[PDB]
Amino acid sequence: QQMSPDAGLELIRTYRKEQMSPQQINDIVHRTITPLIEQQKIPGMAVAVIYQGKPYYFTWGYADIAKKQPVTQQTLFELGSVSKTFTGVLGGDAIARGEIKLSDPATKYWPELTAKQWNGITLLHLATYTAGGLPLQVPDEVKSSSDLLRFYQNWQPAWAPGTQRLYANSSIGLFGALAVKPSGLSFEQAMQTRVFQPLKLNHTWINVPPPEEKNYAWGYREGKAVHVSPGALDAEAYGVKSTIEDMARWVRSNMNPRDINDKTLQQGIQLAQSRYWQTGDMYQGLGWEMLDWPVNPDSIINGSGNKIALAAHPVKAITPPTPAVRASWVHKTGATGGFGSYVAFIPEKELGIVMLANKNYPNPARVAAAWQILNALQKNEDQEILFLLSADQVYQLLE
Amino acid sequence: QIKQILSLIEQQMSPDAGLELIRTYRKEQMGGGSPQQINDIVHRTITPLIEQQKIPGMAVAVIYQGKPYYFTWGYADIAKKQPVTQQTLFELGSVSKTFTGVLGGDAIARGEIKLSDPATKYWPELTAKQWNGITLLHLATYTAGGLPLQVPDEVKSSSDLLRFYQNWQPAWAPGTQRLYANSSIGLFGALAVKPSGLSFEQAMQTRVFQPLKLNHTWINVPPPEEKNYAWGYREGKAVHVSPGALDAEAYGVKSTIEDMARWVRSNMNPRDINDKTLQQGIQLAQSRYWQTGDMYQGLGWEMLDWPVNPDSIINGSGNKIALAAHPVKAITPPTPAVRASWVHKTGATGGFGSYVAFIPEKELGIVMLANKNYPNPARVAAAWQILNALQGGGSKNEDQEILFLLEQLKNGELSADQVYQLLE
Amino acid sequence: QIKQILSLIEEQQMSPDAGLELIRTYRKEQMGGGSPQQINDIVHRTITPLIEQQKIPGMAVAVIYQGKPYYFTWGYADIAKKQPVTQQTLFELGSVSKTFTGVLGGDAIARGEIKLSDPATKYWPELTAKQWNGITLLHLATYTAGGLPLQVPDEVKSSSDLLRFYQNWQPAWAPGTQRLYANSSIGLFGALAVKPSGLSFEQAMQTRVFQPLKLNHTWINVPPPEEKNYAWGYREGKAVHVSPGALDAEAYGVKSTIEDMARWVRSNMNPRDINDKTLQQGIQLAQSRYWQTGDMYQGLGWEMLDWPVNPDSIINGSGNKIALAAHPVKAITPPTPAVRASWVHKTGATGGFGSYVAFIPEKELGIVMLANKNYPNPARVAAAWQILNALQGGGSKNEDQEILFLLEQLKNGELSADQVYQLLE
Repeated sequence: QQMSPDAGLELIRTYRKEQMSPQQINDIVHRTITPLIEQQKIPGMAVAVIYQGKPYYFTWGYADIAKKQPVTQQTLFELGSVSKTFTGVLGGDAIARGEIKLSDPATKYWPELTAKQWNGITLLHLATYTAGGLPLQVPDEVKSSSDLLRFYQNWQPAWAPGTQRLYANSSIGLFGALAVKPSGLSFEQAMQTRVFQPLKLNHTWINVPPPEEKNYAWGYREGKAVHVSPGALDAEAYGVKSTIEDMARWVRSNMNPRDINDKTLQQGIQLAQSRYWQTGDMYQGLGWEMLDWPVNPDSIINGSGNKIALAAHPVKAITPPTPAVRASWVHKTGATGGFGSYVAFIPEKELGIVMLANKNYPNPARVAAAWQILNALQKNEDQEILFLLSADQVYQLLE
Repeated sequence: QIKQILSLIEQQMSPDAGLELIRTYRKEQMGGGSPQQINDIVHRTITPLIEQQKIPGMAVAVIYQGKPYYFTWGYADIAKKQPVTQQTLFELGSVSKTFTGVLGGDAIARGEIKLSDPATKYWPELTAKQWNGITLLHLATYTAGGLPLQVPDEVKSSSDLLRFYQNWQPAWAPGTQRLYANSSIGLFGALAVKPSGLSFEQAMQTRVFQPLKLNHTWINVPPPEEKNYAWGYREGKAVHVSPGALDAEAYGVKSTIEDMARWVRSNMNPRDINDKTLQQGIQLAQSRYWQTGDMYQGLGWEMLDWPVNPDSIINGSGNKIALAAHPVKAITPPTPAVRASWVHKTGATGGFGSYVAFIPEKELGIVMLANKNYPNPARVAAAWQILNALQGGGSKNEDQEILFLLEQLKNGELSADQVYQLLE
Repeated sequence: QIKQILSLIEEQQMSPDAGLELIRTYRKEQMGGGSPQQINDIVHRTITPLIEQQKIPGMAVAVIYQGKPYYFTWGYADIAKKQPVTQQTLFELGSVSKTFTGVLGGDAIARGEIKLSDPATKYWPELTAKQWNGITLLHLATYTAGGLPLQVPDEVKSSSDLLRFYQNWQPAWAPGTQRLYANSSIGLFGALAVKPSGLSFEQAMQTRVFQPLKLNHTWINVPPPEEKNYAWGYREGKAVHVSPGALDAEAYGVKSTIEDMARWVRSNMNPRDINDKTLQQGIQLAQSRYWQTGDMYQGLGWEMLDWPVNPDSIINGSGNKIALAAHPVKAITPPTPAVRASWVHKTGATGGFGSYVAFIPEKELGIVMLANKNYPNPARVAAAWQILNALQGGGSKNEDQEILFLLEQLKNGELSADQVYQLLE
């Protein structure tokens, strides 16, 4: 209608979505996840779908196989690396609280850290895996604070900071450990009072209280029931346990920060999705990873595979950090020895999905299934409409 | 009341805190920021500056608690016996860059550019190998690798300019040294307006000047305004800034003391601006991108942590230091505009000397326009004297040693009564 | 049409003079007209070659047609500053200031403060020399005192220095016999005419001429907030301003804008619209005819010729060879009241400014030419004559006398309507 093409593209997408609380949600969730459960031999799965700001939960399988215990909406799964999204957000909170700057060097908060190669390494580098070759894991022998200080003072980098991005638990682990030092609280207390309790995530635990071990599900690796074994900085990197309800609340909160009474935590949620680095079509936030939406499905699917996600890539400093783009695919994979988790959402379209499973199955399957689900819920061939914006030529070129 | 400050000086009084408070209580004790005290300190500082530096004419604006106070001396045109007035136009010189920076900032807030974009993105014909890793941020912050202080006077065409930049040999890698230069930020300003389709003068007019009602600020003085365009004076001769390549972006703005007071006010409190991308633009222009000594580089503006070491800004304004190369550490990501800052910029032409400096949290500011190019340390020293006196304190030795007395009351030792007896 | 005019003249209903004037406007509008376009055309076509020929940096011209002003600007008030001449630019009027001085004197007469027939020594008793016995204010105002010098000497720098200057002066002629243009004469007249008021000349001029006429940008001393409009004068390429001198305010020291000067010319054309009664009578007295020299009449500052004029006479007579020479005067006793059918004008100059003012009151026509270079008088008077004549119809004294003969016979008999029509066409 002689229209401004800008609104024409997106609004056309929304009408195409109006074509099809759609119980279709139940349909596509079943048609996508059931072949995934059967195909991957997944003992139990909890899946939450956020549609129009409202959660719809779906539970399959056993939380405890030998005990015939079913996965309920109160089952606790090991979030694994998804924990980082919390850490990041907590870090963001500190930034909003005026306690830290990402541009600050790490040693400003660990004074006892004095090795020469730690002079140009900043909290941003630790939070974004861009410190220059921190190992993917803290060594098992690290069991004390002086053991940890000994590990980092004797770490020798591969690269100069800000040049390379290597996914590592020690990087954002130390980031989380440092971001709370100006608070006075420990990491557990800080996360509990500044993130969990303000969002009323009342069954999300860094340490499962024994009165709650009944809901702690078993993870299954090679048929044996496993739980994540303790480690150093585990709370910052991979040691959060939550229920599908609390995780659905987590996605709701990371899509609509303007609904949170906490102002500092709101700005922190916004800062965790800021675009600090670029690699390919992926932007690195604080814990979260972002892409532009619409997105290339084979790119996020093949990019989720550990063959790529663990490989070091060079980064482009985005100055200033691009504020939280709503036309984004915000996601994070998680996994422990026995669990497999995935969180992905598109904030502009108010859409989200959480997928918790007590078996660690490959990330490409999770990103693939989530892409099929959220995809059918509403392409680059479509964006040819922006170039196509006469009336009969459009209606006929579509029909 | 002062006894309550002393008794508070416990963890109920910080490093600064009581220094600041005793400063404003000393302000209350002397005058108290009277519209008379302003005139008094401004005269006792600027008058000897004028007589010593042999400054033909001068205008000074003092922003105190967000209110402008204008002051005029001397002659805009010596021969014509024309006095400096509040409608007199001065050549801002390098202070023009504060506009360019802000304009650049606005472009960022519009999503038309990113400081991390490469220079070659907006000028593809810039094909030399040395331009490969150079970004708009490098150009805006004098960190491209050693661009020259001036664009040569003989650069007078587009091809002359292209050849100028192609033939430039960097002395350093991008992002490692700060060397102040008109070619750097000038090129930045010229590039930042290309996605808007406007000329630099038109973008500046419609995006900065007009939203701020800067109705007597010009890149090109229109003919009916030439009567207010003051003469610059270099060695007794009347002079005006000649046209040059990229002058509009680097040193070609002309303004009045009123418009300059409104500029400083707008950069102190962008929250009163209807234009949103201009407000964010100011915010980005006062962001801290690099650090050198105790100095942070914004977009045109330069910022120090407040309170500031007077000897550092005064000595650092001299051209032996201000124009030298210095190493930079990147502030990545850039810190947003810190209100506890001393934000300033010097400017000059052949025959004009100007300075602008403000402290945003204290709502304090000063503009100094003069039609002679006199040394920077004199300008920054006078400005520090005025702003220091007006904010409460006096003498750097008195500030350090009074901070010492308060630290003594903190570490027991001095204890309320003896501190007070020493102070009164 | 002309037919209506000739028939009306046959019917006694019109004077041959009114026939002459109306016919003048008719053939004026036959091809050109009194449209604001004819003004623009003749002004451009006259002043542009004047500026290009005389190498004039900047200029302002006001043309008053039927009491309305039309302004024109060229060039630069400040060359170096690239500052254009505008309607707020201040020029140095030079000797045109005398027209103000005269009018002020007239106002003084209308106030009953002075008499032109009083001796000068009455208002300056300390002037005790013998040669001052028969010299009156009229003599000083009209350059007929007996040979006062063109200039007051530069070494005259105090009131007593001035007294010594006038006491030791040697007259070459008896009062009332020769006209010698001189700043000392009318300058002394202006200084004396304000003495009974107790005001200074600057104060009397400000409150009694400038302020009643709303001449709000006319100055004897340019105040500091106005120096930005005070144009530079240019003499041999250098910028110059008129230096202070004895009696400068009375003789050549006024600065004005093209607007204020347009109001000055209108005020002298139609004083009948001025609330200030004594200023109105003062203007009228300043255009009275006190002496005759050739075809020229001397007023108070203003000089008058009968309109229409022989152009070569005003052009040639404006040159300094004649204008500064001594010429004998015939006394017009008593002075003729201000003749509206006159060419009333005055030239003025300083080192770096050249100005000219000329108006015809009966035709409500006028021109002001202010320029920041001192170029010869005949060029100014020629330009003004071309413009005003063109705007008035075509003129010429011989022509008007011929048409007046045909119209006189029209009122008598001899010709009759269709005759005069045929002879005119």
